[PDB]
Amino acid sequence: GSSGSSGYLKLVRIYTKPKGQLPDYTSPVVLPYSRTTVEDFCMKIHKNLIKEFKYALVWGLSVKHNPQKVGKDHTLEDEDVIQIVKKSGPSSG
Repeated sequence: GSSGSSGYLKLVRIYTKPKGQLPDYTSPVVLPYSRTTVEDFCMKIHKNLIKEFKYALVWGLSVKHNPQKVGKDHTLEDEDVIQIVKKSGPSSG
């Protein structure tokens, strides 16, 4: 009944791909299944990343044809690589 204790709470790992650099495969991010989404990861790195986050390139079964452009409403899966890109333009102050 009244849920609350641990149980079917799975954990999915996401391999971030920092532009220019290679995607870390030893220091991935373990996100709670219950909550799995691009907008969910952006937070892990920064609480104001989603503001710059333009799109993400998922690489794996999650998508049929990769790389594939995804938004913040996209669902992340275990053992998946995501390349967080930051908008490119003139920023005032």
